[PDB]
Amino acid sequence: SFFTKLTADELWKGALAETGLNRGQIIGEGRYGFLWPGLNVPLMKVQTIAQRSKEEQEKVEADMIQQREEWDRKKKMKVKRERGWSGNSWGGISLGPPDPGPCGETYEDFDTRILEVRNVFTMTAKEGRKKSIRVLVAVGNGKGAAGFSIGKATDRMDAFRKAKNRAVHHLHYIERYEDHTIFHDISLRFKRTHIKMKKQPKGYGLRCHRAIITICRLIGIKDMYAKVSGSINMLSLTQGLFRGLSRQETHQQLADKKGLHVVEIREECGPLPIVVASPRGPLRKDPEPEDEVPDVKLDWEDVKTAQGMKRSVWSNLKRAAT
Amino acid sequence: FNDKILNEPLKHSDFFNVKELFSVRSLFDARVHLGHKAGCRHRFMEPYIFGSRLDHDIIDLEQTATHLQLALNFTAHMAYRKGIILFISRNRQFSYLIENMARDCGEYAHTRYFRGGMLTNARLLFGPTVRLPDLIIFLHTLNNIFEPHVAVRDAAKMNIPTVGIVDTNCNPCLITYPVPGNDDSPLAVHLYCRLFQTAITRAKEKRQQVEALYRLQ
Amino acid sequence: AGSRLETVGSIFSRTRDLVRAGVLKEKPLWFDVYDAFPPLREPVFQRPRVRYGKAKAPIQDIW
Amino acid sequence: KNRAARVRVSKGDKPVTYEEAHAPHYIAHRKGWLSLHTGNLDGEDHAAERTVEDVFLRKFMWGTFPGCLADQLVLKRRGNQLEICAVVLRQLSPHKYYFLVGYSETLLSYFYKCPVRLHLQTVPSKVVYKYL
RNA sequence: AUAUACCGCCAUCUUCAGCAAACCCUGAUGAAGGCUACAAAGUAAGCGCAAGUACCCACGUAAAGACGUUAGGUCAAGGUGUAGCC
Ligand SMILES: [Mg+2]
Ligand SMILES: [Mg+2]
Ligand SMILES: [Mg+2]
Ligand SMILES: [Mg+2]
Ligand SMILES: [Mg+2]
Ligand SMILES: [Zn+2]
Repeated sequence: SFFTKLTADELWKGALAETGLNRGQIIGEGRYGFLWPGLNVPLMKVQTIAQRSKEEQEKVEADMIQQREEWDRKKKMKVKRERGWSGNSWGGISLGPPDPGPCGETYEDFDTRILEVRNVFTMTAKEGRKKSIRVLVAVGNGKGAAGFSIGKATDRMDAFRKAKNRAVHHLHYIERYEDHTIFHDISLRFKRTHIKMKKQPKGYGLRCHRAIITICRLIGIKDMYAKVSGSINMLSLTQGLFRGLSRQETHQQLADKKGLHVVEIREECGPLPIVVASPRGPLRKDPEPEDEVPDVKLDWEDVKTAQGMKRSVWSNLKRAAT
Repeated sequence: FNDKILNEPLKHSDFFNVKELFSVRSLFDARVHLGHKAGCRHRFMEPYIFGSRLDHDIIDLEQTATHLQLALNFTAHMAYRKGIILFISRNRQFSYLIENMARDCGEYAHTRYFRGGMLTNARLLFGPTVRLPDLIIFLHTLNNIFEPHVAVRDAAKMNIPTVGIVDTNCNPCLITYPVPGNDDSPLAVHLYCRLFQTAITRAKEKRQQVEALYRLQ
Repeated sequence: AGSRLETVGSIFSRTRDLVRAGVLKEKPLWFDVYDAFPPLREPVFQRPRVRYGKAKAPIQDIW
Repeated sequence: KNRAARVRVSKGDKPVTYEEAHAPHYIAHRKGWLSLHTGNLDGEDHAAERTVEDVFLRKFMWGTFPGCLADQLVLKRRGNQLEICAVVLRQLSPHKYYFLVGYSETLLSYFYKCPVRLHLQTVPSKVVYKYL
């Protein structure tokens, strides 16, 4: 009957089943050809109640068919989503610049990239499996300063903004020998993860781990060799990357911890001894005790490469351009 | 553009002449040299120990005077720079004094139970725009349980410099201007509330002096 | 922005460095006074390690 | 859990109205009856059809004012006179609203044989009571 | 035909007191955790208890009882997804 008919909200509620349409119809159209002086006409001026013909109606009813279909083809569009480290994986996915604060304090230079997503679970008292999503981002604008923090919430979209708005408040200033690299070959361990990270000249490209590519492009470091061994757990890699990029001795510090001028020799150059840093203040008249072959406990994987005995079919690969 | 009264007293050294308000004789008779026993003597405080006379650690007052002059120099420049100044203490013996000290000067205090996250959740626990207190003075860096007070770790995090009266129990690593001294004896704190009040009351009237000088100019 | 790492450097080593990368659009007001009268110690956080072997405290006893 | 008229709280992003933010044991305490006729007294007749006259109008006006009928209707009756108080949206042009006032006030009046007298009230947005 | 697609109306724990968005901290920034009034990190809109309201009182019995638990129950109240018969 008539009273069995009902409103629209109780229709989609019953059909979508999220508990475990009306945009084109203007109020003046009717299926029978009809006009009224109130609406569907030149307003108040045709001023007579009159009807249409039949095949004119067959021209405007066919129009409604092409409007809905074109609007439905606009619903059926594949978004040109940027591929971060793979398809169907929130790897190096770029979010927008992070959100402005409650007074001002814009962050328009910064960029946020995801590092790892994880559908983490915990069996709770009532509900059972409580799925939360545990995301990890890194902030950085180039320019030597960066940071990273984690987000953990019950939804995908809400956990991202947690991690963005945290990491802009947790920043390091990663210093650089002029922009493209670091100061010395540094090798550390963050609880299990031996990371060897050595300084490289220009043009080398970021031949380093898939995370560390998409972190140093946010710091500005353009090329550096970084072999990570042991365990590769994405959060423990990044907290090992960030300390040894901060526990870092600039050339003005290497002087001022020792006095003496720091000289550098470039192989593509001659023996031209360019000073990079002199100490701010005194100068020591004692040259260094040049004890050769010192007890610097060097690695093993650098000697086999400097000897060139060993080999790997993935040792030197013609990979793409970062 | 009135940076000419702001750029001047950093080139000066001891612009307030705060060194006339304290001396090593005047410090000793406030018993600032006394400390706790030699069991709970903190490992980061052994630079600031004179020695252990009969299981009692005495503080180098020649090292306090080169700290107290550098500590009272800081708080005098900042009250001159109309900065906001707090006083955090949790001893319950001087909770009347360091509050009544703060009412005597023009600065603020917080002498009771620190609600967890008062500085780091400031824009929610207070209104959405709040001027953070750009100096913090500790008179007891310990709680009523002898743990470092929680504001020594939040003021480091919220990036505002803190001064303190660091004793033989506590950790001076996060206090940006340590003063090694006694704090649990009342004649210490009567002089300790004396020097941190005089140095900022002179700092207020010195600010009002120089501004009318360039306003008469 | 801010940087609330109380371990990776002191509050001067961050506030000098976050204004060298230019992320802070205005310096704090205490910043120039540390640039005028620095303390005798760099206030960085160090973990309190504990004496184990033949390594006592280098203090003396007053007699 | 009874689920009569209670909108469920799920997030703070559903704007609820004052008539919808009350559970149906509040019909005398914090609400009133949306309609008004003398049917359900004791003991008086003409209650049986006067609800069928009542449920028809709340299924009619929601059609002819589509997407712009903000809250529920107030269907009163004073003898051979019935007023319709009605809150609407300020989105449609007032040449079309007056056309609907003049059309419906002479349509149902010849249908139920009584002077129907619709009187409108405009609110621009939805009067949100709680953000659950 | 399918309550093992659902709305709609409910049963149960419920004669409960919890659930919670949003931020902050602690765990070397791991799953997570966040209690100490002579107080060591929590703050909290919002919901429910409570409080008000009905009945003969402020008592009482009603009414109320969130989020969830059992693919609880109902296509046979009505509507309706999918598949079917015409
Ligand atoms: Mg793919
Ligand atoms: Mg019940
Ligand atoms: Mg009952
Ligand atoms: Mg109740
Ligand atoms: Mg079942
Ligand atoms: Zn003490």
